[PDB]
Amino acid sequence: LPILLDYWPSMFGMRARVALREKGVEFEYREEDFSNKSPLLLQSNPIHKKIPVLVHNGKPVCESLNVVQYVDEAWPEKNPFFPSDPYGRAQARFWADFVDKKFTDAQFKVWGKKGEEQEAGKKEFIEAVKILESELGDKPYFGGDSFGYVDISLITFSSWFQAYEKFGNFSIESESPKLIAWAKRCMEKESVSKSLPDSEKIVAYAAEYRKNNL
Amino acid sequence: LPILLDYWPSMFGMRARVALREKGVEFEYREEDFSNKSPLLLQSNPIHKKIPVLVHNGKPVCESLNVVQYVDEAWPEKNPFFPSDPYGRAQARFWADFVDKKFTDAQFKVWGKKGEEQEAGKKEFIEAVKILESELGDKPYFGGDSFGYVDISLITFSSWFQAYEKFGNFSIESESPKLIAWAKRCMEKESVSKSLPDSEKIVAYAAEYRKNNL
Ligand SMILES: N[C@@H](CCC(=O)N[C@@H](CS)C(=O)NCC(=O)O)C(=O)O
Ligand SMILES: N[C@@H](CCC(=O)N[C@@H](CS)C(=O)NCC(=O)O)C(=O)O
Repeated sequence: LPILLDYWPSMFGMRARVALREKGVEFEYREEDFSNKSPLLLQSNPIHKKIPVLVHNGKPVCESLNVVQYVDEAWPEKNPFFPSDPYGRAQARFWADFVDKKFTDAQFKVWGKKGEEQEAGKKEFIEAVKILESELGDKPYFGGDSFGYVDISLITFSSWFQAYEKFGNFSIESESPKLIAWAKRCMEKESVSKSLPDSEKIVAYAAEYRKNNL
Repeated sequence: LPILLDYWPSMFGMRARVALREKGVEFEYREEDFSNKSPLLLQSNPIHKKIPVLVHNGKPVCESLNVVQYVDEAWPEKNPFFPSDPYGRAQARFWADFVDKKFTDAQFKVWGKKGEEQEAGKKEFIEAVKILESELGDKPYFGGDSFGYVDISLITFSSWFQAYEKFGNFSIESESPKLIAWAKRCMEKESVSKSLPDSEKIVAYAAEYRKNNL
């Protein structure tokens, strides 16, 4: 089977878990110890030494959105992640990029920082969530009538929402109610619920990080 | 025609110029004033307000690699930017991402910083250029036998090489001779030479930046 090198609380690795399950692709999950990275990880991703890595037919695919796109292309005959047209595909790439940049940067400040930087992060997080709310609009998914690439890129972060709300001491639903409705909607899918760890475990993880580093 | 909103010394906008010319696509170039951004730019890219933006059949495409991919998909019948197989496409995406991250970060430190940060940037730049040298190997292009996506992603920075060498006071050819041979090889293409400004103009631009900010 394809081998997925991963780390359980990673919102990035989770994207690969969701992608593979949404395709119905069977895979072997391997938990990496960053203090003791496997020979296969170091051989497969020598530049970044990061997860996720998908090893498929002897070839490594690195970077989580790259892996998601690879899964779409390697198993293209069912559950397409993208619309068929160039513009819709560019839209999907744009919004996943926005998640990888602005949203990712803001959320890390919320659970990973304290003081003024955390407060700044919380403001930036709320701005990002309002922008995403506006893009979703009244559609069931970012991909429209069907769950697709942008949904995969963002839904993994919903496992961290409890942690965001705890250390940011706020309610995401108050800021972006349709986004929260969307997260709940996606959680009805086995591809999502089986891929995302319990949010209480993520809280414990974030709590430990703050204890050790702040 | 498709409208390209751009800024002449931008290594990112240049990617769109190169992509369109490599496809033989006629376009209208518009020079944006960042102090006075056009209504079309603000309407087209309200989130980032950055160039390049390609406006095509009434629809805006934002982010330079996104634009390059869009050009490949919208004009797919000739000069393909990617190999046909999923793995080769994932490789191409990975390496363009490496250029957008590690290389882009390092080069900015070389021309945009002074002191220890510039010295760090110069070390990181040389590391990046050696990594890219290794990936290119003895192939004529990053895309292999033909100029492709990764070549487009990186070749625009060669217009900045003179500036890197000036403010970093060093020789890129000493560190990565095959990479320099590759840059010269690409400059033989009209799609590249017509898209890249004279490196002496870029030097003047960088010099002005350092005068005003360091
Ligand atoms: N841009 C990467 C980010 C992946 C990433 O940051 N992975 C983290 C875990 S969440 C990692 O592997 N860290 C390895 C380390 O700490 O050395 C992607 O989207 O795959
Ligand atoms: N990630 C973007 C970067 C583009 C970018 O940074 N563009 C700069 C010019 S090089 C810009 O538009 N700056 C606008 C501003 O300074 O407000 C891409 O690849 O398109």
